[PDB]
Amino acid sequence: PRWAVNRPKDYETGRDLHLITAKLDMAIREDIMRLRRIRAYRGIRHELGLPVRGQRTRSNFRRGQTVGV
Amino acid sequence: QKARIKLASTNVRSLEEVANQIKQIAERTGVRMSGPIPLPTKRIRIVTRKSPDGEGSATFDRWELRIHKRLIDIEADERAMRQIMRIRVPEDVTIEIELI
Amino acid sequence: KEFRYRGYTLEQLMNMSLEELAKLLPARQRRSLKRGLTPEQKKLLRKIRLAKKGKYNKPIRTHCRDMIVLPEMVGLTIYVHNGKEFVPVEIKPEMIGHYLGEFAPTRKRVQHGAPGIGATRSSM
Amino acid sequence: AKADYNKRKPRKFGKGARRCIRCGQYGPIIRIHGLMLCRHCFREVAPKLGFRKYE
Amino acid sequence: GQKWKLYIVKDGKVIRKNKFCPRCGPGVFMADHGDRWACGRCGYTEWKK
Amino acid sequence: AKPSYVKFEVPKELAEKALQAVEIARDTGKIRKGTNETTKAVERGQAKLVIIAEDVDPEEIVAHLPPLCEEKEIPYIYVPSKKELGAAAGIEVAAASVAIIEPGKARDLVEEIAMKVRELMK
RNA sequence: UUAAUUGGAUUCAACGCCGGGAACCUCACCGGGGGCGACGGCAGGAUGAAGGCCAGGCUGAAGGUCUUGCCGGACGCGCCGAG
Ligand SMILES: [Mg+2]
Ligand SMILES: [Mg+2]
Ligand SMILES: [Mg+2]
Ligand SMILES: [Zn+2]
Repeated sequence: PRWAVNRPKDYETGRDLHLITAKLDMAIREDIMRLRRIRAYRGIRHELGLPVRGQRTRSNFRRGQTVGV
Repeated sequence: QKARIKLASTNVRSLEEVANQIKQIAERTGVRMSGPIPLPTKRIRIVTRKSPDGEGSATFDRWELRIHKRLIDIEADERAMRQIMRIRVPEDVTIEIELI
Repeated sequence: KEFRYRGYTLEQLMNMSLEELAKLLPARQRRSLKRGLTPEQKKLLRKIRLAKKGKYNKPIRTHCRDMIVLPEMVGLTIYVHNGKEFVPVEIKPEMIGHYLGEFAPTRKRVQHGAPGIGATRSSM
Repeated sequence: AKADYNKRKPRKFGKGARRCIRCGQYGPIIRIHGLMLCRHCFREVAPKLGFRKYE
Repeated sequence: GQKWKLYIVKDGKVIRKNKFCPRCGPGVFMADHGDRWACGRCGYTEWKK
Repeated sequence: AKPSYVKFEVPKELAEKALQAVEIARDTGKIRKGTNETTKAVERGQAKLVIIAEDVDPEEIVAHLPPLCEEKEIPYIYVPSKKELGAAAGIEVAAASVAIIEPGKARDLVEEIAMKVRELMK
């Protein structure tokens, strides 16, 4: 069925496609790059390495080392 | 050819008084009257925080309002219906009469 | 190396009814278009069509951050409010289907300074 | 018309569509069984309405 | 100031240059756009000659 | 209208019936001042007593009522002074035409003077 | 850190607490735009005060202001008290 594939309604051709391995990776990279080229909010979040789906960032999502006073 | 009488009140004594008066009226005449059936009491519980601010340990009030009910069946006979229709219940009692 | 959105060129998208275009946009945009444009969005669209027809050669500014980008807006420049100033956004074909507000950030990027007094248990 | 710019919009949902009938506060409104009273105001008038603290 | 003129009046004859809005009666006077009868209170798109 | 317009003399009876017949009719009637307001009153016939005073210069907004006199019945009279015209009916200003429509108990002298003015000059 | 990231509470007895799960409202913060002075009296005002508009500019949008010219008849923030 058309609702079981991992790329329904492809952005270029408009067909319902399923991809594996290198093609899948390159399609994902192309999607992110397209977001970045138009300077959309999501693309900027991708560039800075910050959460993209609306999460709070004050408490969790900490990856680093403690700063001293 | 039977009438259904519904009663409700926040006070048990008044409710009992009205039911007993209707029972006396039904006794004073040749007529069968199914005894006053007690329906389950309606309870309204509201729980609230006590403090106006938000400092200190949280403590709560549990306020309650209780509404009692009764059901009475009688056969619609005009000699008996006039006596019951002219009774006045206290202001804190709701009375509803219907014919089935 | 041309542009295609669901197998259709930009010119073919230009001569498409609104209802027909809704079937190619994603679910959120299809629902928003099916429910109709808001009156402020109507005024903005009137100004956009006027500017396209060759009239109104003055900058177009708007408070409408929830407006969806449509194929007829490509090629223009629109100034979208971000809270305090109108920022310029140039509509490219790959912007079709996105809200305007997505291109006008409302917050400034954070560059942290030194933690102050009280920032750690031993600094209080 | 200038008085148009003093007038409020008549909302039907949200915190702005409900005010306490005793003091006018927005916010913590008790909507149970058609009451429209703030938590503050309900505490001090509950005995007058017939409520009791049995437990 | 004063605004009552441009009505053609002679020594004993009176006739108005600006007609009245047909929804109401005479006496009320329109504008002088030339393009259309503004009418002040209701509005019309008729392209007065 | 204006003193600079010889229509006729200043008959004492005319001022007598145009001035001293409105104070007793002010408390039982309606008053509509203003020549812009009255121009409509006179054209449409709303007014019942047109009392036109000789104080308006030039003959610009006054040159409407005398030409329109012969189109309707317009029982009309003139007022010598303007300072007390509002005092007789209205407010403490100078009035130009105080139109009263259907006044209570103000009929006999008004009819007599209106007939005299009709038989005087129209 | 920021244009603003509104404010209260800091041991037990502050920190899923202020019934505080804020898209608008809530809202107190920030950028921008409009409106409001019962009552006493001053300039004023029917030779019409204050107030209200079809159309098109300015504008995020607006008879808010403006342009074009229509409206209505009695109070009067251009001023001092006062609320
Ligand atoms: Mg805080
Ligand atoms: Mg929420
Ligand atoms: Mg808010
Ligand atoms: Zn309250």
